[PDB]
Amino acid sequence: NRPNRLIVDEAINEDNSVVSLSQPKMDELQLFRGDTVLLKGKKRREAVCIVLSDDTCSDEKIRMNRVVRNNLRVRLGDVISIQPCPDVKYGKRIHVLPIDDTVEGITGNLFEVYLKPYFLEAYRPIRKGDIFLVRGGMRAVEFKVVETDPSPYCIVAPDTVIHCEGEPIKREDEEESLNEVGYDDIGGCRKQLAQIKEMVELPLRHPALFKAIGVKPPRGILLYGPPGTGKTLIARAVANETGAFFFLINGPEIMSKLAGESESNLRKAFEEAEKNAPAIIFIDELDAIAPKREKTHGEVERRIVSQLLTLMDGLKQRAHVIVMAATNRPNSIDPALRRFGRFDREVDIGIPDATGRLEILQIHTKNMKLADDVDLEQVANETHGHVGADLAALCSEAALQAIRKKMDLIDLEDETIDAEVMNSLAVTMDDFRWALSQSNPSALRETVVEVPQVTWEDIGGLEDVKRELQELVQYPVEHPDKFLKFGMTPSKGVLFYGPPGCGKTLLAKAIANECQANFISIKGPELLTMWFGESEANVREIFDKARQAAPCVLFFDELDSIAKARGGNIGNGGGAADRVINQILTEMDGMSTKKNVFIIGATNRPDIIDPAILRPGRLDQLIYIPLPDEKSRVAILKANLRKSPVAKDVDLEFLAKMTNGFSGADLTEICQRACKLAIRESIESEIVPEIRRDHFEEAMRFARRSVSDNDIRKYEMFAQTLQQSRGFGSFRFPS
Amino acid sequence: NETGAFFFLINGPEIMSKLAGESESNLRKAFEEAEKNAPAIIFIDELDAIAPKREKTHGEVERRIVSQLLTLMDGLKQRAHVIVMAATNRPNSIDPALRRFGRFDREVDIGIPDATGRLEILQIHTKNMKLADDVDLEQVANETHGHVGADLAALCSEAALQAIRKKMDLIDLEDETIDAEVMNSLAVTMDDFRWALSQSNPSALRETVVEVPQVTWEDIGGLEDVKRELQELVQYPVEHPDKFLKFGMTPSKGVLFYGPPGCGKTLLAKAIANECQANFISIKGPELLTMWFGESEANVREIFDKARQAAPCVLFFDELDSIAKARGGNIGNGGGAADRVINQILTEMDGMSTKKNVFIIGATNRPDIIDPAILRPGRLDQLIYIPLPDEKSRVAILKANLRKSPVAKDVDLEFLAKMTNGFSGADLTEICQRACKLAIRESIESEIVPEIRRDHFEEAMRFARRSVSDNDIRKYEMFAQTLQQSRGFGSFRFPS
Ligand SMILES: Nc1ncnc2c1ncn2[C@@H]1O[C@H](COP(=O)(O)OP(=O)(O)O)[C@@H](O)[C@H]1O
Ligand SMILES: Nc1ncnc2c1ncn2[C@@H]1O[C@H](COP(=O)(O)OP(=O)(O)O)[C@@H](O)[C@H]1O
Ligand SMILES: Nc1ncnc2c1ncn2[C@@H]1O[C@H](COP(=O)(O)OP(=O)(O)O)[C@@H](O)[C@H]1O
Repeated sequence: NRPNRLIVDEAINEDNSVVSLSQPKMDELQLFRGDTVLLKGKKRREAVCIVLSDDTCSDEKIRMNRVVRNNLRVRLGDVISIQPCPDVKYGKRIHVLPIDDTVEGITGNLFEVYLKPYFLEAYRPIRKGDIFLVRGGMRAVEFKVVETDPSPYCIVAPDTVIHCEGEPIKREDEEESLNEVGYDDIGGCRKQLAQIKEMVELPLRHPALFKAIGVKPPRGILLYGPPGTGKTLIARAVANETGAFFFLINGPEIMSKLAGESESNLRKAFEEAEKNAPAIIFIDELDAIAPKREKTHGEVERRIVSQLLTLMDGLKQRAHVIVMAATNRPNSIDPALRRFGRFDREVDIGIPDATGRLEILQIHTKNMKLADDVDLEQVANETHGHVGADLAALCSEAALQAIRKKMDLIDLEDETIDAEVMNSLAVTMDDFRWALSQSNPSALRETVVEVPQVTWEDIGGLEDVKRELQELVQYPVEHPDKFLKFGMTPSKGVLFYGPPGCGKTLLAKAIANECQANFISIKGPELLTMWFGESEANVREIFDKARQAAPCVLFFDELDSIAKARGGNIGNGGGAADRVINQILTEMDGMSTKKNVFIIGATNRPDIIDPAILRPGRLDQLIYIPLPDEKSRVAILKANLRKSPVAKDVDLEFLAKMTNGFSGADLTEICQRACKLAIRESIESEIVPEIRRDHFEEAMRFARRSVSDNDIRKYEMFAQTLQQSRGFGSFRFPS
Repeated sequence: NETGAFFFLINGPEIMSKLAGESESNLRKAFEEAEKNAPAIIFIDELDAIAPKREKTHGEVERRIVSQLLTLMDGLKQRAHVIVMAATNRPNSIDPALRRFGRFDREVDIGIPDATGRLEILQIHTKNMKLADDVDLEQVANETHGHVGADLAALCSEAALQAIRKKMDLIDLEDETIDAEVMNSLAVTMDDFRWALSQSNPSALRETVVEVPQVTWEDIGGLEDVKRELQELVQYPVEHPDKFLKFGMTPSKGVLFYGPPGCGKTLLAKAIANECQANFISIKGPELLTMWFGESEANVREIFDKARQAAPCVLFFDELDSIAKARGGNIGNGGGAADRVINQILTEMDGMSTKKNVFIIGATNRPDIIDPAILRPGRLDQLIYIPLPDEKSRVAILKANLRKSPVAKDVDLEFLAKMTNGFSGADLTEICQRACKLAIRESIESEIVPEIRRDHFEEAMRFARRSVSDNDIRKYEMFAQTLQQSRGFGSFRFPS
């Protein structure tokens, strides 16, 4: 038994002496809330930390940060021994000194700038011989214990004096640098990063297991994403956290060699990593190495591609090397590389969402000190087209602005800077706004994927439609047991038709938010570009991106916008079928029905929609969104007024009754006009900060009905023709 | 390995990775080495990457390698007993000079295995490990209908890796070698396979899949007149050809199906392939339209070639008029009723071998816009009209559609058929689909019973929509009577 062995895993808190344990873990080992333990690992070394309460990690695993993982020489997946230590122990004299690998540039006091704001009111239990890292001064510097009283009996106390000599010491090869790349340095990538964690955990941490079994290990991992997403960061972090010898192979570095030298350089890079097993061979750019799809210009290019292909599939076990290649675009790769044995496991790393970029900002700003009025929530929202490298550049530029506001008048003309100035240099929002306005996003044209923040509370009315949407996309994904028993497959998608500006997009986004799945949206111009551009082959890429991002919903806005541009029911001498809808149907028919992917079709002119899409099998479920009723319009305003401060004066119920033929869009622009009037009257009166009732009274003058009465009749007759519930309404069984 | 011949593997990129002139020596030395060890088999991994001399023609070394391969290929004037077997991905991606008589004449096409084929692959790849009692490979093959042989091996490996992850974490056998008393007890369950099945991306989705469909005559409701006619033109010449050559007249080349949509135009074609035990190739409307909108009509030849060497097989064209509907119809634009895709289809059908067992099935729902040039005796002369199901034809439809979902004796199927007068085959399917969806919804809602009750169909019958109205019924009937034209000669008799 020996219930003291726990699985080491990454922590969540950014502190130093923190251990995250579940309630039953301390309840089994008679451990309390505010106690200390003694973690013991390999190489005859121990560590003293503080246990904390957790409820998310696991049942029998320990969450330990990178700062303390390097102290015990224990990586992820290894096992350690934990035991309580209720013995009283105080600190008297702690002597520490940093290592010269990171102190080059520090001048002045070292206690007041790094130790005082870290050791006081913390009661961090230090251990003689441990390496702890502290952050501050827009950098990261650690410290090393060289001589102290024999451990245990080392706990920082307010009445403990600290003195240091001043010169640093050199480190050894036993410990790794804390400034390197780790799992805690990656943000905005959780679904993709977890797959890579679980994919290479066995062959790297346990190389001897695969040598004794017939299981084929994954020999190739291809990474996607626009340049700057962080593929190299993830590749280096996996190697640095799994104990594998990382070997970086740059793209242009090999191609820059002469004729025949590139072959030797690429070939010598494989056995070198094979000897240092386990190892990870990473390729920076692979589209620039083997673009053997359309280029095929030059014998040396093909020779390099063939050499790479030969060295790729020729890894018949031997060592335990895993090759992870990175590229920019999936189609820009040689198809011969995707053969089974060279590159079979495929990983797509997308642009982080709003909740992902905040983690990147927290990672990139953890070394510097910010002011109280600095919030990263608005920065992530305002930066919705940027990538991982974009935000690091934004942070660097924002940090540079603060230096410019103090270097000019202080004029520290010294060979090295002091640590007592940079700590006080707090970056404010004004520094970030200057850099945000000039940073050009590198990721704007390709489709962005989210899991939208809009929920059911933002949608007013449409209660009949909500239950229907929560009936076909949430039941097969949560309770499939009642589906395979009957032997019938679920629906492939549902089409939305009705008057424009009623919520055709809000329902699709809310159903994605509730189901916790990705959301891909295609607008009208996006569909029209591939028609006018005479290139309909881009549907396959959209469907592939949706498939491997499962679960996800495939939303097509105004699907009839391609038939409206060429007439409609009659139009020109052609019919109601074109190349883009052709390719969409072709890719939907061959789409995997067992996957969690879903397709949402939105249209405002259902009379011109091709019937070929509407058969049972592609899009059979049709839900009509009518105009909001009296109590449906009230909820629209109750949901739209949650952002702007409006007092109790405005009567929303009375406004809904007068707005009879008003769609959802009109009620939004009414509030927009009222708030614009409020802003205008505030600015004009500045030469008050609340929305009054006469604002809406004047804004109601220009209340234009976007939907007239002529199309209402057409929509209603179309709905009743497609429903056809008459005749069989009184159909009953005799006995 | 089973014939006792010395196998010599020649990789594609391995030869191309050599320098200028070294690849020639490496390829040449690989022939006499196998010749001395006769008998031997010389296998080429990738041949499209060695001799793509069809459009590439870039570089003197590439052409030199192709010419060296061609010279060493046809230069094997007996001598040894070596047989060269080359492998490639796509038939058109090969140099036509290699297909000359003497180098590569025998041609083998290996297709994607069907449902009954993938089960054997799973049994082969799982015979070394131990599975649990609740592990069945029948559903895995059905759920994996776009995967290939290597895909299923990868799926099995990934499923086996999941089981190890659930035990290595807590056991922690930190040893240089594993013990045999642990892996035997590590039984892989269905939960391990389902995780790997959901993330495995099939590599074979766009090219046409070939089967020998599992649907039989018991699944088709009614249409007894049509079954005997189908079993009359495709099963007699293939089983009893002795009475065909004696009369000196060739059998028919194909039969066209016309009628209202959703009546069984595909079920009959699949059942006639199942009964005859032959391959089935299906082409949908969008597949035909892609080669029209893409301005590339040359892909008909590949489809016909794939059908020919997969004999016996049936060539099924779904909604053949879907290409005329996209451009108008009877009048449409300033053009007529003939386009490039139908042009190529006719060109390849006229030159098709009449002695082969291949067959062509044409399906259409707007026969008025079908080009008469296809309809002459010689290409598509047999026409069979599928009318709306009658009273006793609709009962069998439900009796065949209810074989999958558990339904008690309560629901009266005979009474439902009489009220559904103007209902096609498709409407009766969606009625049952709605009823079963209601049953699933009421089971899930009541969970917070496992049988289909009678009020399920009673409520599902409210939204019974007739996909075929009355206006097109008259047009279909008048078209059928115009094409039949059996009047006038009904009382034609011989005097003596
Ligand atoms: N998801 C991320 N989390 C944290 N930092 C990131 C992320 N993505 C990129 N970065 C930062 O951007 C910098 C540049 O990354 P880069 O080398 O361009 O990645 P790639 O090679 O994948 O394009 C790195 O120093 C890294 O710190
Ligand atoms: N039912 C509704 N409840 C609340 N707001 C709505 C509703 N329908 C539309 N809106 C508002 O109208 C705006 C534009 O909607 P739009 O995308 O044009 O709808 P649709 O996709 O149906 O045309 C959205 O920002 C949304 O906030
Ligand atoms: N005669 C029939 N008997 C039983 N089921 C039928 C019949 N006709 C059609 N169906 C059902 O309708 C569904 C769709 O048929 P479909 O392919 O649209 O027919 P068609 O090719 O004639 O248009 C099929 O899944 C099939 O089960």
